[PDB]
Amino acid sequence: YTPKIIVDYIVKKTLKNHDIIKNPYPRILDISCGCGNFLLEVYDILYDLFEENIYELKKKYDENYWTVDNIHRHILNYCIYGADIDEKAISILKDSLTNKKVDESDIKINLFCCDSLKKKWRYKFDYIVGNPPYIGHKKLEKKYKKFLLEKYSEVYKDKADLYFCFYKKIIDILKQGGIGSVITPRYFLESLSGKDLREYIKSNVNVQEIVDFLGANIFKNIGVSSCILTFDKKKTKETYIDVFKIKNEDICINKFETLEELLKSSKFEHFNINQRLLSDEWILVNKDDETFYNKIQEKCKYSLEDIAISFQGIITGCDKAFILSKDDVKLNLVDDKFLKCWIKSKNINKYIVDKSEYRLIYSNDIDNENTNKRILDEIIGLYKTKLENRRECKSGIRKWYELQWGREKLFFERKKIMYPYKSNENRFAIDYDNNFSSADVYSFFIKEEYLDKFSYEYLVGILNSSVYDKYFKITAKKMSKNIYDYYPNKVMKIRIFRDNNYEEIENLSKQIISILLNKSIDKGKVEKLQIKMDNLIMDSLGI
DNA sequence: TGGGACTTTTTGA
DNA sequence: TTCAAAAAGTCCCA
Ligand SMILES: Cc1cc(Nc2cc(C[NH+](C)C)cc(NC(=O)c3cccc(Nc4ccnc5ccccc45)c3)c2)nc(N)n1
Repeated sequence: YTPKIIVDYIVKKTLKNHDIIKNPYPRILDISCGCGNFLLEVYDILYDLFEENIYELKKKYDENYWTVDNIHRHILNYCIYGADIDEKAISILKDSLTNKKVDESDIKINLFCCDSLKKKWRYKFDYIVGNPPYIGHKKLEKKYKKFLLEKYSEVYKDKADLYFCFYKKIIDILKQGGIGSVITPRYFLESLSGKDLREYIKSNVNVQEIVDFLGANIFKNIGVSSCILTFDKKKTKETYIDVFKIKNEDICINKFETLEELLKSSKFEHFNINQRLLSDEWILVNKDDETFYNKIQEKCKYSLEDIAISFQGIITGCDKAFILSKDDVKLNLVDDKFLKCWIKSKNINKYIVDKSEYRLIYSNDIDNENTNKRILDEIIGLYKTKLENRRECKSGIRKWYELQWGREKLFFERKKIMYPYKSNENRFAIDYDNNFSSADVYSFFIKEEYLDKFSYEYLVGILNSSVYDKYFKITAKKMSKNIYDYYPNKVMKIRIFRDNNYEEIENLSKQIISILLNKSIDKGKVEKLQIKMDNLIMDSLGI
């Protein structure tokens, strides 16, 4: 169930400026009403609007039809439309709507118990509101997913979520000049799976306002990051979008009387976006952050993709069969040529990597089972059956004892830069011990021809600075509260520079690394050094 | 006595 | 053949 404040906000957002005199026959649709949270509020608003202008309607239109007693019949016969796939919810909503008046004649309530995606809608609607389903994300049957692919190929493709299709339907059955307002998961704004949906929305309807709650738990005891979308098909010219992005992601929804109070408060920030200038990723930032990003973009000649080679870590397919504690006695059974140092994301800090506490048995270098039978029977064979269920093992590409994705050793066994894929801040570290890692850590190394221009020390100096932390967080995807996704498709697009401040920045980075490396270390001075480096970086970027 | 925070490996391309 | 994106379940403290 949607929170009541959100429902009231959406309903008012649509119907507040409706001219009931000009069009006393509005069609308002709840595609997924459930118990009818939106439709009851729509009924109340419509009843108040009609009673407020009942005598004007009587004077202009038929004098007998427009009476206060007839408002209930008119609303239930011509105005409210609801759809659902649950018959019990439909019956409950019908009973509530009938009891809103409190049997002389028959009142036909326009309620449909059907699949909204597969229904042949007879007419479009002036207003559409509600909350599309999200409980069923990947639980669709094979036939249903095939139908979605065949009939909704423009917004739904493989990894797309169900509610994407709903968006298309809401756009398709919206009357020209009508208004739609829904609360949905916010993931389609930034996820690569929703590029088709974003383009479909941008090229058809005018978006008016986006409420981005980010990681705030809008739905109690439900872990979905929600957003509110309002749009119209009116003949606007400029079509600027109000954006209300939350600031404090730990606020409580119930602690406010209305959503307007929360939006106008300091817990939210507002800025305008030109819809014509939207990219595919829908970067939504204020003017100051936009100027910061543009300055950094124009100042930097190179990007990480231009001067570096990036790769994902080892994917064994069964970590228990190949990862052991360095203290484990079974490592005495494995030749040290097959053992590689193994690190996790927690082992990666700024500028350096913690000492590896684990060893990976790089079984791809085991040639035959006869010579190393002890390794294959006493260590790796413990999970042989599970290792046999891997896709490449079943297809015959990889042997049962080999790593599913062992990548290339020579990529890992070199001086490189490693970073976690999900972190609250920029943590880029120079690896000095040829560490191997799982997919939770990404790595990259400088290209050979750019080694004279860029050094690992300078790269980790600029990347770990607060300047580049802000620069990356501007465009980075926020997967959860206080957690950003650090993936190559975003990390490698970071732009880097080099100028007269290069040598001093590199020296400061070297000092920080040297302090962090020694045993008798106090963090201390490092912070001071960092501050100085940041100054230079700002001096280099004109910020 | 509830209540959400995290890392391994599946899989499309 | 192999990359990399994203999907996917258990568990402990006040
Ligand atoms: C908070 C808390 C907690 C606990 N515990 C535990 C914990 C953990 C970790 N850390 C510490 C937190 C874990 C556990 N398990 C299991 O199985 C595991 C293991 C490993 C890994 C994993 N991963 C996964 C899976 C699936 N899916 C997903 C999704 C997203 C992400 C991730 C993921 C899991 C338990 N307890 C309480 N009380 N609380």
